[PDB]
Amino acid sequence: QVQLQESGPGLVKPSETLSLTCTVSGGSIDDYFWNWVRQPPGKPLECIGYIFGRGGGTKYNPSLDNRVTISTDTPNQFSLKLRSVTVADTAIYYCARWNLYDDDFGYNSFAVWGRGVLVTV
Amino acid sequence: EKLWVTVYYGVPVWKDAETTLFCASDAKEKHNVWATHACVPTDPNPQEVVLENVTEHFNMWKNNMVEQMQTDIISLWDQSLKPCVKLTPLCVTLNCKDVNAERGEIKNCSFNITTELRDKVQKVYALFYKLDVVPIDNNNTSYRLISCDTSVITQACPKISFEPIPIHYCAPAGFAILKCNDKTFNGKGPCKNVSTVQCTHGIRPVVSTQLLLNGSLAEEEVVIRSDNFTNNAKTIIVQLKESVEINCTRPNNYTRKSIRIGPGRAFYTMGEIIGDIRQAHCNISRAKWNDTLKQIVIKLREQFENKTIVFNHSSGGDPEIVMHSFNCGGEFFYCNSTQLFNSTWNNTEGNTITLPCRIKQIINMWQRVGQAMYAPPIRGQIRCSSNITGLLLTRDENGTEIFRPGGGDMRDNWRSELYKYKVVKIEPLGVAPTRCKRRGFLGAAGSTMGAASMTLTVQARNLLSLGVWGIKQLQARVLAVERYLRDQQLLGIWGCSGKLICTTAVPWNASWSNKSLDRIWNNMTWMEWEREIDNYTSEIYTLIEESQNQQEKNEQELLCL
Amino acid sequence: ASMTLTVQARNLLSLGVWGIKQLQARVLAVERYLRDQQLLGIWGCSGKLICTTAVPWNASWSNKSLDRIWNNMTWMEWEREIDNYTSEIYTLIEESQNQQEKNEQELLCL
Amino acid sequence: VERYLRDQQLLGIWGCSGKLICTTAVPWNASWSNKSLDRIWNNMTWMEWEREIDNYTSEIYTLIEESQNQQEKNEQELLCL
Amino acid sequence: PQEVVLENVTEHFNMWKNNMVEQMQTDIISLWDQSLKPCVKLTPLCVTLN
Amino acid sequence: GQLVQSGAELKKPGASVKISCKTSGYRFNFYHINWIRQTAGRGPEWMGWISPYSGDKNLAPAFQDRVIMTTDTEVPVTSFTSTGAAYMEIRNLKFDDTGTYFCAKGLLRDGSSTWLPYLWGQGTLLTVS
Amino acid sequence: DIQMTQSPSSLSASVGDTVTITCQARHAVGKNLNWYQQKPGRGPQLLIYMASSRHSGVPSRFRGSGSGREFTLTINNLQPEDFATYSCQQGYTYPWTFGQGTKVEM
Ligand SMILES: *[C@@H]1O[C@H](CO)[C@@H](O[C@@H]2O[C@H](CO)[C@@H](O[C@@H]3O[C@H](CO[C@H]4O[C@H](CO)[C@@H](O)[C@H](O)[C@@H]4O)[C@@H](O)[C@H](O[C@H]4O[C@H](CO)[C@@H](O)[C@H](O)[C@@H]4O)[C@@H]3O)[C@H](O)[C@H]2NC(C)=O)[C@H](O)[C@H]1NC(C)=O
Ligand SMILES: *[C@@H]1O[C@H](CO)[C@@H](O[C@@H]2O[C@H](CO)[C@@H](O)[C@H](O)[C@H]2NC(C)=O)[C@H](O)[C@H]1NC(C)=O
Ligand SMILES: *[C@@H]1O[C@H](CO)[C@@H](O[C@@H]2O[C@H](CO)[C@@H](O)[C@H](O)[C@H]2NC(C)=O)[C@H](O)[C@H]1NC(C)=O
Ligand SMILES: *[C@@H]1O[C@H](CO)[C@@H](O)[C@H](O)[C@H]1NC(C)=O
Ligand SMILES: *[C@@H]1O[C@H](CO)[C@@H](O)[C@H](O)[C@H]1NC(C)=O
Ligand SMILES: *[C@@H]1O[C@H](CO)[C@@H](O)[C@H](O)[C@H]1NC(C)=O
Ligand SMILES: *[C@@H]1O[C@H](CO)[C@@H](O)[C@H](O)[C@H]1NC(C)=O
Ligand SMILES: *[C@@H]1O[C@H](CO)[C@@H](O)[C@H](O)[C@H]1NC(C)=O
Ligand SMILES: *[C@@H]1O[C@H](CO)[C@@H](O)[C@H](O)[C@H]1NC(C)=O
Ligand SMILES: *[C@@H]1O[C@H](CO)[C@@H](O)[C@H](O)[C@H]1NC(C)=O
Ligand SMILES: *[C@@H]1O[C@H](CO)[C@@H](O)[C@H](O)[C@H]1NC(C)=O
Ligand SMILES: *[C@@H]1O[C@H](CO)[C@@H](O)[C@H](O)[C@H]1NC(C)=O
Ligand SMILES: *[C@@H]1O[C@H](CO)[C@@H](O)[C@H](O)[C@H]1NC(C)=O
Ligand SMILES: *[C@@H]1O[C@H](CO)[C@@H](O)[C@H](O)[C@H]1NC(C)=O
Ligand SMILES: *[C@@H]1O[C@H](CO)[C@@H](O)[C@H](O)[C@H]1NC(C)=O
Ligand SMILES: *[C@@H]1O[C@H](CO)[C@@H](O)[C@H](O)[C@H]1NC(C)=O
Ligand SMILES: *[C@@H]1O[C@H](CO)[C@@H](O)[C@H](O)[C@H]1NC(C)=O
Ligand SMILES: *[C@@H]1O[C@H](CO)[C@@H](O)[C@H](O)[C@H]1NC(C)=O
Repeated sequence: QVQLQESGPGLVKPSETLSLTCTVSGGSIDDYFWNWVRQPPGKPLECIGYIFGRGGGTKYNPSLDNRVTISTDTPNQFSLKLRSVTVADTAIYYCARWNLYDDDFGYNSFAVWGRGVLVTV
Repeated sequence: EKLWVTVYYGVPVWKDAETTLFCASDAKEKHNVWATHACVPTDPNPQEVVLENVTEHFNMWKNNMVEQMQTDIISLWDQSLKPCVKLTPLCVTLNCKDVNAERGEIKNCSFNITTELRDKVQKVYALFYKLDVVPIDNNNTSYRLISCDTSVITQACPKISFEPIPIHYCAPAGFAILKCNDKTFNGKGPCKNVSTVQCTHGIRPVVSTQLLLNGSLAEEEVVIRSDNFTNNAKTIIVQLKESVEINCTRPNNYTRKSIRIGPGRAFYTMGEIIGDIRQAHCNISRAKWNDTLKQIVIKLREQFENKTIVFNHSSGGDPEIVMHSFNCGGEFFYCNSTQLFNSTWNNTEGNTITLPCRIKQIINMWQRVGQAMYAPPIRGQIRCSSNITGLLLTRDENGTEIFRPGGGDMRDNWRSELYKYKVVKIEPLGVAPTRCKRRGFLGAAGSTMGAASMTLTVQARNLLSLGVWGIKQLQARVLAVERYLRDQQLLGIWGCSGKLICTTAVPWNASWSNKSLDRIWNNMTWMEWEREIDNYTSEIYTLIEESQNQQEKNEQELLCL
Repeated sequence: ASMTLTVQARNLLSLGVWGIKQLQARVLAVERYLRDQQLLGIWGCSGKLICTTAVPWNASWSNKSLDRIWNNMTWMEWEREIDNYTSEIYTLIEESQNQQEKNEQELLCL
Repeated sequence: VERYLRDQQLLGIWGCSGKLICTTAVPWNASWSNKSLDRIWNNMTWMEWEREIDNYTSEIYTLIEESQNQQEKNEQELLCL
Repeated sequence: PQEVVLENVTEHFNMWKNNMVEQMQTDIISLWDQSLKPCVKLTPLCVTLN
Repeated sequence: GQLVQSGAELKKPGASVKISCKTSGYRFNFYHINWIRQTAGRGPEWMGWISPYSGDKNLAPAFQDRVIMTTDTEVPVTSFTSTGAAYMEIRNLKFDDTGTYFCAKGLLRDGSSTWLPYLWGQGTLLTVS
Repeated sequence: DIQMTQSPSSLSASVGDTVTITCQARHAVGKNLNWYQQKPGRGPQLLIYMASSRHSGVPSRFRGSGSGREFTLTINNLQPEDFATYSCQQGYTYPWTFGQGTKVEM
């Protein structure tokens, strides 16, 4: 019954920093990769990045020229910061939970998805 | 006119089936990763009866032998690495600095090892390749091993050799291997020259991607094989007539230091640089590759019509996927195979192509995740001498076809070789009408009904009769004995205690086959007949059992009084 | 001895280190007995403890009279004496059976 | 498989491999059971009969196998000349 | 036991070459290793002792 | 099974001709293929049979030095059918050779009646004038 | 990155029919494939993980299988609640690329 809710502005102009916050309801943050992904209109879903646990190792989609920073703010909230946003970055942004362990359902898959927030430019 | 059912045991008939085959190794120990002990010694001389008049349909792309080889090689790889040291206490934060010379490819990494003595913390220095080392912070000096956080890293024992050895697969009792002896065979289709073999030719399980190294060559011309040829994203296996040669060298000389992990376990790592820091420059003769590309694009124009054909490099991305990957010398190479596919053909510098290559020690094999292998470094130069034997091409729009070096999982590295062989289950029992009442194996399979009914003896004689490989073999042998007892009980309940040919005296109905004996015992193979009476097999069998034995048994029970 | 050869026939069929081993032993025994039954079968001697085959004793194997082969010699001595030629005997029996069967009725009664 | 092979082998040595009911040359020894055919075939179940003559049954088995089949099977080979 | 004495037999018995012996050797080693395997290893006690 | 032959042809005396037979829907290798000619003034007669399996030939005694027979190699199209071809060439035409030449597929692979023609084509009209 | 494609880009189907969707990887991914379901107004739902294992609570009707670069999702006995956009994702290399998506229409 873990649920994820995205929040943030629905309109950001070009070249400032886009800030989103995913809040985890039901349960506290645990040792699963927490991932930001997006779906632009007419495009497949594109992974943006992920952070492990409550502060820890991160990784980011190499084909973004380091414009993305992800960090944990609260034991049940983490956040996405995407710099130098352009018009190509309009998309529905989702936060998702990626499992690391093969003893549970959804091994190596986004088992838990949030509703998703539409951000335009 | 007065025709009766007669049961024939030992018929040369077969149907497509999937089973587990026995691995056999050349007679010719080294602890080679694919264990010799698991596989039985090969027969000194194989037998290849040249089945005549048999035109079987082969299909490389639906062949259970390839998947069985994938499973078997994965199992042998895992079992060979089972008793080796597991690098659990080496995920420690590594303080790494660039080696003072390639540039940045080798990193001088310091780390604190806490051995099982548990009263010391030893600071140790070791060299790691850049590919196996990833940052963990905004500090430019702090790193960790690339895949040790989501996997258990098993160190390969240095005593295990990775040299290819030819491995045969031999049929178990009850099955047969049919080999296609054609010379221009296109993988999927009928084969006009078929033989039966107990074991396949020597197969080197060479592991590589984008390109097949060592193995057999085509006899007539370069052969291009694909399942559909138009869906795209289906490996276009290319087998060549003449072999180009991949001479490859790693110039750098290294020394292997050992670091204790526990009582009797050691982590083997890279000590220091001896000599200058050079690069691994694989050399391919440009002229020969020219000729090969010509002899391939001609065939591709023949198959895809006269379109412009462009050989592009693979799409960009991580080195493991994009770049070719040898298994030479016990060191895993990854070579930037871009200069080989950089040509537009349609319808001058240098004479040798130098491919740069990077060495990687931490690897994820068989496209698995959560498991990883560490290959310890080798002291001294490594000098390969391989042979170009095949290519794997994949397709991607102005009338130009874009071919790229692609491939797939290692199954496609063996469809290029096991394309002339099929596994078939033999069902020796059959029925035929007669007038009475109560060569080598399958050599007469293509012969008519008459003169194939005289050779059931050899088919009947030769058809029937530890660890993970052990349990699979036990299940196989028990299943074979089951099949044999199925046949023997069917013969017993039909009153054929021990008679390859046993007449029944059951009447031959005319709703099964209306053909006369001359047109049933000639003009047809056993295959066509078995197919013909397929639907009625159950009914006929019932009649052979119910209508007679019971009544004959009751009669004999009533004869002694 | 040739009268007591049916008591030596009802005793050919009786994880962990006592896991695979026992099952292997049972499958071994079964495989041997099935192979021997198959051997007797292909030769056409099914159901017979001793069977008589057309093959003529070439006499090169053992130029000894039946009074000395069947008396003065136990079966062990006979096996040692004729061990080398056994392959030839089996081959003769096989081919002879084959001829004795295909040419007998398999063609006349076809 | 082992049990079926055991039963078929036992039928084989007795010369009854292909018969559900097979008649042997052993005369019935009265010490095993001195009862008439009406006292056996219409009085007892197979369970009761089998329990009655167990050790005697082993004796019957060794007699059918040891002498009857072998004596009838060796004589034939010496009486075909 | 069902021992049966053999009459008129003379066989050449030779210990020091009996497969029985090395078979039981392999077996004792296998059982001992399998039995010990699940038990606790004593790597921690290698630390120096006063 | 179908046997298809080329069309009619007209030639002068002393010429030479080759006629081709194409086979579909049956295994060309298994059965013997033989040539029968319908004369205008005498009626039909037997030319000869060829066995592609060994390439063996047998001809009627009047035409040893007149006709030579050859055959193509079958190309499988499925497991139990194949397409193929045969050719018979006649040298030195006379007026008497005007007539209809037929192919025929043999009845049986083995037995007493393997030689006989069973399945026939449309016939090729050879005119010598 | 590893490019993923799927076929057909869209198909129509009624209630009770069987639907087959093929996902093709540009490079081999072993068995590390996941199948996701997307509906308007709702986040994506996981249907299959590791290319043949159904996620907990997924209806039995959904069947998915494959290996190497080739995988197929078969939906038997199409229900009115199963009309949604289906997509395939890899799991071997990061970023785990998704796919164009197939929309199932009435
Ligand atoms: C692949 O399939 C082809 C087609 O079926 C087989 O070739 C045929 O083989 C048969 C069997 O050999 C040939 O049979 C012909 O039989 C005649 C005599 O045999 C019959 O009569 C005797 C009684 O005398 C019976 O015992 C016997 O069962 C038969 O009923 C001969 O007249 C034929 O001989 C011809 O060829 C020889 C070749 O040296 C010449 O010397 C003769 O003059 C004559 O021309 C012949 O043997 C049959 O003709 C073959 N047909 C073809 C098209 O080749 C292949 O054998 C089969 N492959 C395999 C491995 O079985
Ligand atoms: C059909 O295949 C068989 C088996 O491969 C071929 O027979 C071989 O022919 C070569 C020719 O050099 C011989 O050296 C081998 O000894 C033969 N092998 C056997 C097992 O007999 C045969 O030539 C092929 N026939 C064709 C293509 O018509
Ligand atoms: C890896 O780094 C270590 C320490 O940074 C180097 O070890 C030193 O090597 C120098 C070479 O002149 C010696 O004088 C020092 O005594 C060594 N120090 C220690 C603490 O052992 C090592 O040489 C480096 N290796 C490479 C290949 O650059
Ligand atoms: C348990 O907690 C969950 C949190 O979402 C909530 O939905 C549910 O109603 C809770 N249980 C009860 C009995 O209220
Ligand atoms: C452990 O490694 C750190 C790395 O900063 C180093 O400072 C420290 O001296 C090491 N400790 C020991 C006991 O070797
Ligand atoms: C090849 O793929 C195409 C894709 O449209 C398909 O239509 C065709 O049937 C396939 N052919 C074969 C022989 O599988
Ligand atoms: C490695 O040592 C050999 C010794 O013969 C030498 O030829 C070679 O150049 C050395 N490698 C390098 C990179 O210097
Ligand atoms: C490869 O070619 C380069 C070209 O400079 C040469 O230096 C090197 O020795 C060659 N290596 C081999 C193994 O032939
Ligand atoms: C590869 O090495 C072999 C070793 O015998 C040598 O003969 C050959 O010339 C080398 N090839 C190239 C292209 O340098
Ligand atoms: C394919 O090759 C052409 C030149 O033939 C080149 O322009 C293009 O970038 C290549 N495409 C790739 C690498 O995707
Ligand atoms: C291979 O070398 C070429 C040289 O231009 C370079 O562009 C390319 O990125 C290299 N490929 C890889 C996979 O590193
Ligand atoms: C491909 O060929 C073109 C034209 O010769 C050349 O400019 C380019 O550098 C080549 N690519 C590589 C990777 O060398
Ligand atoms: C063959 O290689 C030469 C250099 O050795 C090069 O100039 C030429 O373009 C190549 N051939 C073709 C057909 O491209
Ligand atoms: C490689 O090719 C050469 C060409 O002469 C040949 O002699 C050699 O046997 C080949 N090696 C293998 C392993 O096939
Ligand atoms: C022999 O079989 C072929 C293949 O079906 C058939 O055309 C032919 O008529 C058969 N012969 C007879 C005599 O029926
Ligand atoms: C036998 O069953 C098959 C099943 O595909 C069918 O096609 C065929 O017509 C049946 N033949 C009979 C009843 O003769
Ligand atoms: C009797 O047996 C002995 C020992 O086997 C042998 O040496 C001797 O020659 C035999 N005598 C005859 C007459 O066969
Ligand atoms: C019938 O069976 C019973 C039960 O054992 C026995 O006591 C009785 O004597 C039997 N009768 C006859 C006539 O055999």
